[PDB]
Amino acid sequence: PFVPPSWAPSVFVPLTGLVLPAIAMATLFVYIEKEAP
Amino acid sequence: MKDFTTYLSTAPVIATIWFTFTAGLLIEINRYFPDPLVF
Amino acid sequence: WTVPTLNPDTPSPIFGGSTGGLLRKAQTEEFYVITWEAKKEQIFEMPTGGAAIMRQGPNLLKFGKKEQCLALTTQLRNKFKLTPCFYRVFPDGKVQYLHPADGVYPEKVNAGRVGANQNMRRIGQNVNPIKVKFSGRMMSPAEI
Amino acid sequence: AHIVKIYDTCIGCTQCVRACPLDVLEMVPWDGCKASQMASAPRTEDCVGCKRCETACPTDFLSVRVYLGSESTRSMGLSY
Amino acid sequence: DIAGLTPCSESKAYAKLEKKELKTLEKRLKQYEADSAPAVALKATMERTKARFANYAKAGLLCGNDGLPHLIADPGLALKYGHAGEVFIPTFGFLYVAGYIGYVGRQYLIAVKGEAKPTDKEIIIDVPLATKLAWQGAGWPLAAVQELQRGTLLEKEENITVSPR
Amino acid sequence: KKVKIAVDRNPVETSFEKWAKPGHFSRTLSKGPNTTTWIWNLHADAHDFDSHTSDLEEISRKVFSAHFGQLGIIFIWLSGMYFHGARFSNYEAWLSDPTHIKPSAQVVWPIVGQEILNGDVGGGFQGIQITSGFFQLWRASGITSELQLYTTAIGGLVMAAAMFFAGWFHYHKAAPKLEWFQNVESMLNHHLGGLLGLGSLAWAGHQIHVSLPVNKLLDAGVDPKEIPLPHDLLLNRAIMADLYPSFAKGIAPFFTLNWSEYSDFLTFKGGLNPVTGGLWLSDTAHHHVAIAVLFLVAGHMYRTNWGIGHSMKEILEAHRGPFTGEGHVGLYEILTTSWHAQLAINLALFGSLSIIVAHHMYAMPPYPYLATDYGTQLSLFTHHTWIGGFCIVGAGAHAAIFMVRDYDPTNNYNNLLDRVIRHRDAIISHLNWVCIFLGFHSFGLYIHNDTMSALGRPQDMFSDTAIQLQPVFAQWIQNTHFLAPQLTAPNALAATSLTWGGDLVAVGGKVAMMPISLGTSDFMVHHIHAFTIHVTVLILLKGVLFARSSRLIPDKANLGFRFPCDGPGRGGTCQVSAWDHVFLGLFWMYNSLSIVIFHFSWKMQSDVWGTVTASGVSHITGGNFAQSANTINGWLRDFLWAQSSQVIQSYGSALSAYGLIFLGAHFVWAFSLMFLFSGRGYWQELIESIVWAHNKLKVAPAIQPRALSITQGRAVGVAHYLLGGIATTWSFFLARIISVG
Amino acid sequence: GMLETPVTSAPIVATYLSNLPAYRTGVAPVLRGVEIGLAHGFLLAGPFIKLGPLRNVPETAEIAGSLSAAGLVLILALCLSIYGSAQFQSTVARDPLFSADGWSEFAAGFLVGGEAGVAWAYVCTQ
Amino acid sequence: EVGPKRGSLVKILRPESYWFNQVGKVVSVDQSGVRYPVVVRFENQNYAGVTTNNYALDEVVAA
Repeated sequence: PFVPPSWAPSVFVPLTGLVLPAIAMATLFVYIEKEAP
Repeated sequence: MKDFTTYLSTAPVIATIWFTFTAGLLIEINRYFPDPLVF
Repeated sequence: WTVPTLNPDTPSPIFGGSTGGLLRKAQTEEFYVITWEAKKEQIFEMPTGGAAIMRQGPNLLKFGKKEQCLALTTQLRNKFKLTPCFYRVFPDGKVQYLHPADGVYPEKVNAGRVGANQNMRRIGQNVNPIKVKFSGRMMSPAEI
Repeated sequence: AHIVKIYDTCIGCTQCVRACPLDVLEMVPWDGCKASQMASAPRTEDCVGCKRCETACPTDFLSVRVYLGSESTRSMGLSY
Repeated sequence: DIAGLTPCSESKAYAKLEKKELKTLEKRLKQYEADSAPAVALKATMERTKARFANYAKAGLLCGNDGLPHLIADPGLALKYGHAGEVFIPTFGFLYVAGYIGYVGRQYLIAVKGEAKPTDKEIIIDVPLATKLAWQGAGWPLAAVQELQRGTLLEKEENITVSPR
Repeated sequence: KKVKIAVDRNPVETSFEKWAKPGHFSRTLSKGPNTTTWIWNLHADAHDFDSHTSDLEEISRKVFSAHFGQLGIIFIWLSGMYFHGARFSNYEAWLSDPTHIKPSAQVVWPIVGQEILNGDVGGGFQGIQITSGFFQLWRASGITSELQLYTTAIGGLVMAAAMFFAGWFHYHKAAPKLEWFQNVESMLNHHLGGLLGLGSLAWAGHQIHVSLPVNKLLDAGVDPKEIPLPHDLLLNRAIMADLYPSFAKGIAPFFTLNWSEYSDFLTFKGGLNPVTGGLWLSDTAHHHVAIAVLFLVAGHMYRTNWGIGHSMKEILEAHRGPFTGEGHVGLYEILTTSWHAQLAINLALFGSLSIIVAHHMYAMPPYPYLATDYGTQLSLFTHHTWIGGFCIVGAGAHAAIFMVRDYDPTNNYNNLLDRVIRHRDAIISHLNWVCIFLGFHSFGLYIHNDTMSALGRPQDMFSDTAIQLQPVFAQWIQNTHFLAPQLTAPNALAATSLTWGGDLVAVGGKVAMMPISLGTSDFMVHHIHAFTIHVTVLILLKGVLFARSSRLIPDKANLGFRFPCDGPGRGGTCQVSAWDHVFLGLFWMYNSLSIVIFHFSWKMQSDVWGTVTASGVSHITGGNFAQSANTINGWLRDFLWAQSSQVIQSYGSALSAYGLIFLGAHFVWAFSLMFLFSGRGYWQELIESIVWAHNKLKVAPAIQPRALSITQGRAVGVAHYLLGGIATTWSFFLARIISVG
Repeated sequence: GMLETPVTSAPIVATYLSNLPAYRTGVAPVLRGVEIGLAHGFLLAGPFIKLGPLRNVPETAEIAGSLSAAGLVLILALCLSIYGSAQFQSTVARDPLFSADGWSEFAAGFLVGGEAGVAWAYVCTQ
Repeated sequence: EVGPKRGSLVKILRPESYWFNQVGKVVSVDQSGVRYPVVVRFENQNYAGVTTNNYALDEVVAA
């Protein structure tokens, strides 16, 4: 059927908008400032 | 008088006189021949 | 001629202070120290802003970059006809003499100087970038 | 660091050395011109790339060229 | 006729536009006297409008659905339906005056280039030489064709500076 | 020590020899042109007198003669205005009906169909409706016929001839010495007492003897032809005694200290004239009398040739505190030897004064039938505001020029200027922070309101109905000024203006002046103005303080005041000169003043200007400022889109020219973007290809064509940007205010 | 050299700055973080409570404001942790706060203190 | 005696030169073994404002 639940946007929109970008920005920020050995 | 004529021969004065003459000629042509669209 | 040694116990010109002085770079990376000899007390303009008074005799000053030291050197040489010299000081205490490197100003030719970065050809004789492509990194045809 | 190069068309007028604001260029003995001098760049690690030396060069084309390369604290002229 | 257009002498929108312009001018004139300066000026404008509309209709111009004259730029259609006065004759007229100006300027530059300080003559115009060249420029097409045929109009490639490619 | 007239006889011979040698004033330009750049340089250094020579005396003489030439140009312009009002205007007809006849003083010739611009302004006249307000000024002066305006035009031409003769005489025959120009004490004494005080006294005499009786009879309903001539009023005491009983006693009450007897023509009425809508001329006459006495007193303060008086050097040296080091030491020598420092101070105060004039002129209309002429009021406010802003930017430019050329560290060891340059980093950093804070707290409110309005949440906006930001300080000040005539101004019959509060004054069915209420939208636009002014100050101050050196380029003073850059080194040093700071300050001044005039136009058309009906006042826009000025969408739709209808549909009418300019101004402005976003290297290579095509046909000019310089490119771009934007606003304002006002 | 003024040289402001937890130089970094977090969460709970989108509805304005302040404290704790990871990677006395372990403990203490401050500010309004 | 005659007109053959394919007057020719002994003066200045330059023997042709 592939139909997502009714609560799917209420969970995926906040995820993709705040949780995933925060994790991506934190990991990318740590990677950019990492010093080479 | 020679220096004055040389000053009048400078680019801005010559351009001013020439453009005034050309503009006056076009204005007089449009005055005696109003609204010319085709030949 | 011999390379001079920095004297940290050298009087500095009379200056009331400013906000364009040294920053954290002087305490963590490096800074520069300029010294000169003045025949009399004279008011000069600081490269960081303001007017200072150089005293009669030795004068020492600190700057954040080499350009400030050379600007002060140019001002002292062209106006008061003095002969200043500067060094690069590291936080560990190391002092490195910078200008005039060989004791003679670079505008006048001096014996013993070995030419560096000199191409024995003209600009029009430089090769095309295709012959320099796929090198170790971004290289210009003038570098070869 | 920037790349500063001197070419054989230099006439040894010493104008580029006097115009350098960070003491990058100097004069060395030479035999290819009447002035018997040639410009040199032995302190390119302090070059900022202002290109004042190119402005002061009178030869056509220029005898001194500055190619902007890697950027560091000295090349960027940062006092902090 | 051409492109489905109609002559302005038979277009209803053309006469309607003329009536509209005369109506607004008459409406503005209705607020003044009969022997005053604004009345005379408005009457002169009305006569000029009537003469302009009659002259445009007499010229044989083609009007569209908007009642405005349309010009024909194709030489074949213009010469076949009597529209050469729109775009053909003014084309050659502009070409003559433009080439006149260009030829006079080129002659002045060539004349002052062989002097001691040509730049001085470029900033301070030599009025007698410029007037003589301006009067002599009437035969610019014949002189230009002769210069082109003799090979003196252009400069050789070896005498023109170029970039190092 | 001795103030006298020091003049050199025949220093420069009057001849036309140098007229034929362009660039003679400059040593570099006297050689002649080789490239086109020279031509531009010839005009870029024509008035740079300090660059031609280092002799202060020669520069001062050139400046003094140039001032005479400027005054001659101004006199020619004024004479032209009077001549146009006397021969091509409807002033005489407008005098009998100033509430219905539109002022017009320009007529166009009937050529190429341009006669449509001669609109029906009324009074049996056809012309262009003027907005300069000369009709109201002439009516206030008592002018009733075209003969008086024609005589004034002839007198203006005579004055212009005298100004030009004075400039020639002072440059070629009798040139003042340097010590004569350095008499700041004597010059200030004369300018305060003589010029200002005597001018105010003379104007007060004219107002008392001409403006007051003629305007009194005009307001009483007497025809201008029946009103006695000014000389008739000045010749017999019977007419003046009938109009003003105090004139029956002559000048006797003035000498016997019985000034209260002159209360019939020297009052403190305040408010506005209910017949004309302007200020009471008795109040203006009394104002000029008090101003004349005050300035005459102020003109006896400095020491010139006797023991009495003050020495400005001593006063400056005596002001020194523990927080400023030496103090004003060396400031007297700086202002008596540098023309750029004086120009900076004078331009700053002059621009500020022009802005103050615009505000005081709209708030307290001084001319009869001026407040009801909405077009004249809007045009006058906008024009004076723009002149003030331009002069302020020029002040910053000349302050930077002084710091680069005339600054000397040997005379500024520990003065105020030295300490300012010493902590310039702290000054600029704090000003930068306050600019960011103001920008966020001013623009973010509008963005928040736009977002909340678009999200369907009007209850979360910064408006009067929702969360409000009321200007309590301004409202308290307004109430204080409105209540002033009862407690803190016992002799004032009314308040200074009606903007504080009270009843409205209407003339000819149109609101001349009514109270102006301030709400949340006013608070937001005021903070927007404060933020824009702070950013303009930041750019100009940064360009002045960092003009000699900075942490990036320690030898900027050696590069001069106007230089393009210092190369692509140090990451890039593009636009480091003080000239570039002035170049950016011009854009910011344009932005600030544009928002200021936009706010003035919307506020006046929404809460002040409008018609008067039975039991109610209907405004031009219906009072939509308080509800729509809190969002950017409101400014774009209700103010820009709604009010631009008059200028876009003006074709086919007398205001069509405005519409044409409205389009032309959009062109020039966009044209500016070509010079501001590009560089001269591209244009130089394109010129190389065009030169190749010219060399092929042997039409290459001897003067080598070069692209405009980097500085010239920036100057051309900013000039076109300012011209296009200001002309766009001018066309929009004039067309809208003439069609609906 | 530098510019000295009474604002930056007064002994009263120097003592006030030295009394602050950040300039203690000798206490545990986790304690410093707890103190700073409490002092910040208490003031942070205010704006969300009195100006948030649910500020007019009763019995839930404080709940929403406290939850928003708690989320902000969590974001600030994550910012402190990434700052410590990207600042201390290699190499009076040296303050232990300016170290990888010291800053990590400081960030954890800030998180605990901030959440406790938010919870205390919520119950203080009841 | 090596090089063009003093005061004569020559054409510049240097491709990177501003005066490439242009005529300039010969000022002086160095008699030593320098790389560029010919000195050429031009009526039109370059972008740097210079009107003279040094060229080799094979970089100039009598034109």
